[PDB]
Amino acid sequence: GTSLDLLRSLPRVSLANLKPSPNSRKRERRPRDRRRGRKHSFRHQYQPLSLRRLQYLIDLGRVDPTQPIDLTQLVNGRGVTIQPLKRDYGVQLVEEGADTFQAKINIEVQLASELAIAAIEKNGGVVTTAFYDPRSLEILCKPIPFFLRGQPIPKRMLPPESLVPYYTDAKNRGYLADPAKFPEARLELAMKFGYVLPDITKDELFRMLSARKDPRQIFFGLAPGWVVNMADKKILKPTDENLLKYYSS
Amino acid sequence: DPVLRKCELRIPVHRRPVQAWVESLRGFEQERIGLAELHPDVFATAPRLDIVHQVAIWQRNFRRISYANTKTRAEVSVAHGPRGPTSYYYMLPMKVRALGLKVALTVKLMQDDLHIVDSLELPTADPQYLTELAQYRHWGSSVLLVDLTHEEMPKNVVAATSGLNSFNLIPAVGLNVYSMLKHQTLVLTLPSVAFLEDKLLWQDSRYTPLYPFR
Amino acid sequence: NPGFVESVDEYQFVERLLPPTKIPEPPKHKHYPTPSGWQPPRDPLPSLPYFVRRSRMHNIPVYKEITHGNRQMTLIRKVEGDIWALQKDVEEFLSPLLGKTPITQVNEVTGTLRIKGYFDEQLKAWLLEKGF
Amino acid sequence: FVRLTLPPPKVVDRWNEKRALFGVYDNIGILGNFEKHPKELIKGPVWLRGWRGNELQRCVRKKKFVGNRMFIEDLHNLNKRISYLYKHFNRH
Amino acid sequence: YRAPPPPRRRPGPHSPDPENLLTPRWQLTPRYVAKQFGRHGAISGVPPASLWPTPEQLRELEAEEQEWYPSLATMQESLRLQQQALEARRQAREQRI
Repeated sequence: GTSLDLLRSLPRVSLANLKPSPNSRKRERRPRDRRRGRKHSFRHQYQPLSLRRLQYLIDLGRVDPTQPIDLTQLVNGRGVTIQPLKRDYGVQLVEEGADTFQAKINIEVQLASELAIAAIEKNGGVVTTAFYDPRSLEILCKPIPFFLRGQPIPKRMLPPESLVPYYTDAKNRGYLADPAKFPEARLELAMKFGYVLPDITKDELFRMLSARKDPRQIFFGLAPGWVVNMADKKILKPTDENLLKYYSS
Repeated sequence: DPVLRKCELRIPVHRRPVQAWVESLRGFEQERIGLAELHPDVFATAPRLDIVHQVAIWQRNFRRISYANTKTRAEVSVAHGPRGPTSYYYMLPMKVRALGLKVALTVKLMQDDLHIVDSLELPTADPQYLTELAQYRHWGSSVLLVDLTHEEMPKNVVAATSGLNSFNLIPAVGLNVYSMLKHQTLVLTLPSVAFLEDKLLWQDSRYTPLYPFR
Repeated sequence: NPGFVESVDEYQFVERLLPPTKIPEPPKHKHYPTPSGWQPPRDPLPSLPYFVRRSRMHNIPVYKEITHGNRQMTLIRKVEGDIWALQKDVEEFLSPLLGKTPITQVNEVTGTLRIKGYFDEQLKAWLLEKGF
Repeated sequence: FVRLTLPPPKVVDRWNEKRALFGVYDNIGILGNFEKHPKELIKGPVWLRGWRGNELQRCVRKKKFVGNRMFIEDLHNLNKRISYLYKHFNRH
Repeated sequence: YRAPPPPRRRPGPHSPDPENLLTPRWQLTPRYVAKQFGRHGAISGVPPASLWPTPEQLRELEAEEQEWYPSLATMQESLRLQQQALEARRQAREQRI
């Protein structure tokens, strides 16, 4: 960098020496002289995520592979942009990267593609779908603010009757799906591609991957109706019997 | 016993570290007592003076408020007169402002106008000694003294600087481009440089804030 | 009678939810290139007069750009060292493929190079050959 | 016609405390961990601290901020001025 | 000269005086009190029990739950009825054509 050698020789700069960059400011016309003289809402706005991006996120180590994929973690990793003002209601998956994304991990997405589900399951990953209320999901993305408000964790909502069939569908692998069909369903997906189905139970971390929260439960770690001692870095659980009845209600 | 400092953050391998002479104010001849390393990405940035020019204009004009007003003919119980209080406040991107500050540090260092010191502590509080020391070390007519935090700044230095118009004592958080240009030479304590480096270095990998920093 | 019970054991979940503030450096991989296709800068780095640093996201600083709605362009940003040497090599590399000396604009102040047309793939591959 | 007398000599000190300390803490946000935004350091009319708008916007914001504390004469004058301003900008 | 001390925001909970007329109403609402608890937790001193709904609030909350939020069994019944209606419509279309 010979430019630095120029700087050392040159004299000390002063305030007056400052000069605007070339073409930074355009000229203007003034009237002093003759120059200027004379003269859809119902449909959920699902937000997609590319598997190639998922491979990019996984390959770059942006999201910990050991931890199961969590939408909140993706928000913490700035993977996708969700705006409550946009009234985003859903999150979905993408079939892109089907041939360049060879990895297995547990994940939960509001919406999943049938083709993508088998491919990740073929690698050995676990995919499920859960329903988050758009208002509740906004709280999920930003848990700290409601702690500042002092609000307690509410019970997770359930889908409207329009979307119940999708979540209840076994092939969709929703939390409302019948677990009894899953062993049969997984074989059918394996048969469709024809790949040898790897049993999840064989995995050493099977329990960690298969862990799922209650439908009422917003958070894997935290049960609904809980409170957090943010000041003391602790978790507070209600001890009132009526509160338990309220949660049951 | 030389005082040897190394950059806490990882310097790029392709960039060699920057170095400068550590000084002390305890004695007149205590010019050199140690050697310190400075991050090239902070103290060896490109000389982009237009950013510094842009920052200076923002600094002067973001506080500008004009209160001039006049009554037009309809408001009489001026064809083009001032119309009420007007403000010129605007915000430059904070990355550019951080970038501009980085450029300023290089200019002072490359121009031999920046003097790195271990601490500001002085044997005496006399303002004369500070002026006397500056003359011996060929410092500029205007010298800026910066400390890590306002609360802990030594009393002796405060008294010397308080009585000197051209020698101004400011905390680390109070540093700005305008003062550096206004003052011929800059005196920085070693802790201040590390504090400045952390914030300036932290500017990298700037996750767009999803919530207020507070 | 307090209505709450406080426990320190279960706070691990809360710690997990905390958001990170710094981009993590790429993890070491047993085999390169990574299955996605990303490969870190080749080691040892080239000893050329000009060094090209990667972007904050550890990606090659090449961006496809179009201006005026008709002029396709590609820009290199993180140019370090002798820009003239890089221009000569870039001109030499692109002259055969384009069929003539490329039309380029050099902004030395910003340390950036402007080239008409879209040639990121060839340049990106060529940069990998250099070891950047 | 022009003055026949000399103006008083004036000398201005550029290193006075006001000029010397001008601009200090302008980097409070970046250097203060962003606890205080630099906009918080703006001193001026309440309705335009950290905010900018055209003449019509400034007057309207002024009315809302201090409308309850404004004089009847001032409020009446402001309404009349606003009406003229509204017609000019929104129709011409 | 020596620069003045840097300006600092006052930390810790601040309790507005309820009697004062000037203090805005929204700063005296329970939501403000709940906000104080979140910022400083125990330092705020807000009773944790107050945070949960009161028994009168509890009764009100259940009313909306039944009124506005049906249970899974109710939807399952609605699906069965709608499926039966759809099946009848399909049969009517087939026989008609």
